[PDB]
Parts: sequence; C-alpha cells; structure tokens
Amino acid sequence: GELKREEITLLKELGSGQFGVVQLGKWKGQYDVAVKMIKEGSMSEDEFFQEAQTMMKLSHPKLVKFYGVCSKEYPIYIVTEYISNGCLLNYLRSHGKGLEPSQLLEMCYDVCEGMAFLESHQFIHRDLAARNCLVDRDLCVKVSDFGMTRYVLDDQYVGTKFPVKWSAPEVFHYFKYSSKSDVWAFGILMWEVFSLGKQPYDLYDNSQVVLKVSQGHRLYRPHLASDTIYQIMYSCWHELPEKRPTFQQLLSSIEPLRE
Ligand SMILES: */C(C)=C\C(=O)N[C@H]1CCCN(c2c(F)cc(C(N)=O)c3[nH]c(C)c(C)c23)C1
Ligand SMILES: [Cl-]
Repeated sequence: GELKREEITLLKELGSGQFGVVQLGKWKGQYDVAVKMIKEGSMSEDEFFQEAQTMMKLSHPKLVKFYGVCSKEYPIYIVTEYISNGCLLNYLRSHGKGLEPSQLLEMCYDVCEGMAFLESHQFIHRDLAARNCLVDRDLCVKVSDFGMTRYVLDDQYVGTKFPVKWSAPEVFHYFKYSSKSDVWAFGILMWEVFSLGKQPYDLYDNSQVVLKVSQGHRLYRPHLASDTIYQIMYSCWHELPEKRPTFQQLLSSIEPLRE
C-alpha cells in the first residue's frame, strides 16, 4: 500500500540499481529500509501499481520484505527492508575464502524456497541471478526485485544488457517467460554460488552463448559442487521446459542434502 513520504528519511546512496538510484533510509524513525527511486517514464506505472498490490501480498521469509510505495509524486519510492550484506554475487566474490559447501548449499536452498513460494502463486521472477539476490547479516539469502523487468518501458535492444547468460532457450528465442525459465536461471545461480561468483560462459559473448547453448553446451561442474549438487543444477538446463523440475521438486531435492 501507500506510505507517507515524510515518514521515510533518506540516509545514503546504496548505489545505482537496475531501476534507478537506491537509498538506505529509515521508516517511521525505527525501520531500516532500502528505497528504490523510480523516475518518470521509466515504468508502465498503471501495470506496476496493480502489481505493487500483488508485491505487498507475496510475503515469505526468503523474499525481501516489501513495505509499500510512495506513488503520489516523482520519484516514486519502492520501499523494502534493508538487507545488510548486499547482493549475493559480490558476497560470494568477497567471502570465498571462508565459504564451505554446506553454506553454499544453504544459499541455494534459501533462493529455491523463495522461488517455490513464487511458483506456488504463479508469479514469474523473469530475472533471477546472483546479482539480484540479497544476503542478510545471518547469511540468509533473499530473492529481490522479482517481476520488475515486466514493467520497464525502455528498449533493452535485444551490446545489450539483456541477460542472455541466465536465459533458457525459449527466452532467448521466443521471450517466453515462465516458472520453468526461472528454473533454468536458478540453475545458473546455483553455478554462480558453487563457483564462488564466476561469470557464466566467461570467454563468450551473447551471440556465442545463444549458439553454444542451443547446440547443447552447459556450464561445467564447479570444484566445490558434489556430483549430486551438479546433477541438480544440470537438471535445470534441459532444452525443453517440461523436462526441467519445478521449484517444488528442486526444494524436495535440496532438503535432504542440508547439513
Ligand atoms: C551486486 C552484484 C550488486 C549490488 O549489490 N548492487 C546494488 C546496487 C544498488 C542497490 N543495491 C541494494 C538494493 F537494491 C537493495 C538493498 C536492500 N534491500 O537492502 C541493498 N542492500 C545493500 C547493502 C545494497 C547494496 C542494496 C544493490
Ligand atoms: Cl569452480
């Protein structure tokens, strides 16, 4: 729902997000928040504000908590809880010396559990990647910004920022987004986690990745991934969406491996 703009105090810039500037703030003199600044003309506002009511209801412990919006003037505020360790990708890249396989599996489990919740509500993320998940002070991973690419108005010029390297073939060929394309992206995220934040298909440009993935190329097993864990991420990358597991099945598959 709608928040009172003056009940948000902006404290410092967190950086430039996919959707604009993001600020650390305080809400109601009590709660630590992140505030996404949404500029005029950047979003299909009608569609977004309908979905903003959906975002508010889609609450889960492994989803970043959405508090509300300030929508009556620009910039629009999207207000979420503050998650202190920032994006999962940079966490991996700066904590690899201390991270062990059991913790890496727990990170994947957290994301899978949030995604199973979204799947159960027929909600498609569209842009799952380690860069888009957040790590809290207790190393719980939370899914963030789910669904937000749908309301972006700017041409992505599919040089492009379009996330080909996380995209199932039906996404890069047909732009067909589904919970099964989210599953493909989840497998790529599992690879990012177990590789301690490597870039997928590092030596290759987007055109090379479309051809190689179309021809059956898949990411190699990270050193820290067991055969069982590799089989889980690899199962996410079937050419056919109907041959990929659901997030409910993946969650089932990961649970017995936790330590
Ligand atoms: C990783 C590869 C990226 C990254 O951390 N990017 C930044 C860009 C600025 C905004 N960032 C951001 C955010 F959007 C939300 C939160 C939050 N809900 O707490 C957040 N916390 C931190 C510490 C950052 C940097 C955050 C992500
Ligand atoms: Cl590796």
